[PDB]
Order: sequence, then C-alpha cells, then structure tokens
Amino acid sequence: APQQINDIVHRTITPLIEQQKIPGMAVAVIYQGKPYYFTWGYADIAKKQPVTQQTLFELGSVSKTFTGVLGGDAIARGEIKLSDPTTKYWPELTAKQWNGITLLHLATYTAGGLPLQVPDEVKSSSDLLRFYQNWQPAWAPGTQRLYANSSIGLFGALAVKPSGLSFEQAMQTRVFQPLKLNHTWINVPPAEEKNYAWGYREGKAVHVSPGALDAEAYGVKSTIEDMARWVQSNLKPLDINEKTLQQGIQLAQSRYWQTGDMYQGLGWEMLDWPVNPDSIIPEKAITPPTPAVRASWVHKTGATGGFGSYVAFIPEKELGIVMLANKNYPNPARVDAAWQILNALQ
Repeated sequence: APQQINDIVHRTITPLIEQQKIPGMAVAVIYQGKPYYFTWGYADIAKKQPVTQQTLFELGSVSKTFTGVLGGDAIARGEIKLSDPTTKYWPELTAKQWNGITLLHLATYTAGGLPLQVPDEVKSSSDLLRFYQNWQPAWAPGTQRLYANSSIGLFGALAVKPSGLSFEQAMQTRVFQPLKLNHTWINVPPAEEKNYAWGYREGKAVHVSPGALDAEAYGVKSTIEDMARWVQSNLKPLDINEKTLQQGIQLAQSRYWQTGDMYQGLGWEMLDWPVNPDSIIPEKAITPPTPAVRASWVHKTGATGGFGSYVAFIPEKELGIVMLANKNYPNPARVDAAWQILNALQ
C-alpha cells in the first residue's frame, strides 16, 4: 500500500485496538478508487484463528445502508414513493394513529417516537402487527427524529412488497448480486461459519440474537473486501450498470431531514464537508430532498452485542474507510480514528 496510507492506518488503528482491547479488526481504506486492506488480531480467540480479508463481521446498524439503498432502488423502479402512506403496504394497520404516517417518516425516523428496539417479546408476524397497532406516537409524525430500529426496520419490510420478493431476496437479487458482494450475508451458510468471527461482550463469545425485523435493521454480515466494494459503489454510483440501483444509491445520499448539523439519508447519514470530529460526534424536513452533495462526510456506525463497525467516505475526495471490529467499542472512538485517517489522506 502507499506509504502515506500504511503510515496513518498503523499509527491510528493499532493504539485504538489496545485502548479498546479489540480482539480482532479489519480495515479498508479506499484511496483514489482503490482499496487497501489491513488486519489485526483474532476472529476466534479460543482457537487462535486470525482475522483475514475473508472474515465475516456483524455490521449491525450499517446494514441500514443496504436497506436504504434497496429502498432507493425501489423508488427508482417506480414501485414505491416515500409519500405513500404506511397503510398502502400494510392495510392491516387499521389503528387511527397511523393515519398520515408515510414511508418517508419510517425511513427518516420521524414517525413520532417509534422505539429504539422492537420489544423482545415480538416473535410472530401477528406479534409484530399487535406491537405497531398498539403503539402510540410520543409526538406528531413528521416533526422530530428519534433513531429507531422499529422505524427503519418497518420501512425496509414495506418497501419490498410491490416487488413480490421477501426482504432477504430483494436484498440479494437487487443489491448484493449486481455488486458482486459474494461474501455478504443476512444468514451465514454452514460452510462460511469457519469465516464468521466471534464477537466479544464482556469476554464471552457471542453472535447477534434473532429478533423481529433483524434483517432490515441490523442483521447483515460481511467481509472487509465486500465492504470496501460497498464503499466504492456508494462513492462512484455512476460506474454501476444497473440503472435503478445507480439512482437508488444516489437517492440514499439525498438529504431528507436536518437535525443539528446532521442530514438524514436512506440509511446513510451525512454532514457538510469539511467538518471536524467533534461535530460529527434546528430540526426540520427537507422538501424536496436535497440531491446528494459530493462534498459530504457520508457515514454510518453499527453495533451488535459483540461487534463494532463503521464506514465513512467523502465523495468529493474519492476517499473512504471501513473499520470492522469483533468488539463493540464507543462510537466517538470510531469517528476519531476514521477522521484522522481520511484527513491525513485528503
């Protein structure tokens, strides 16, 4: 790798690993449209199995970028419109509080205080319907953002419906396959388990628990190579041959909502570039949404019990980074490390 990349990556990530006691990490830097890979530590501590470029990590909430782009690919196809009411895709949602709640609201976390997590007791499809039917907004829809899995989880599940495909299959056939993300999974196959890192919560080896709407919100697993490829695809959508997927990516980076200095996209979140880490670490809709601004810090954090992940990229600079850890360390530390690297190479 270019020495200048080697230099900052090693000086930045290595101590980050020791401070946070991360068992294993993989990093990718996208520099002038090429990826460079870095690996440290262990995917499985007990078996002394090292992290490689083949290692699967849980992406957690970074999954939502796939979801957003898939939702975006659906808008481009004409299958859905953000303005569509929720009840158009789930007529069974008859309770009056859903009157006027739209896909936009769901996608942007502005439905009115949908909760952080779908409650644990929700297991069946009828549990899920009962949960949303009995939920009462904490404030008016369309007025105030509260980040929520039960919000973007629902959006992704609804956005696939016109297509007739399950969310898992829309995701695989419209997003994963056309971008050759051949080692990116919602469900890891038996033969890939040897590549699936263990996550580490309080010293014990864990893996993400099944939960309702887990696929849509936090359940993707991927390798550093595929995630680098995911960043290349979002950095340069124009290289993508499939037109709806090209527009889908672009729409995901539109700005639909501003809160403080942050802009809500579909999955992706954004800040005007340049910004300093402190600001990465006034509340209103943007109508119509601002088309994607190339001078942006486009990013997303992700966590599960045993994993911490981060992706960020600046389109203007054709620059990006992916950091995948099998331990869930604090988000500020991720944004500090990444900004240091991208800023050094800017």
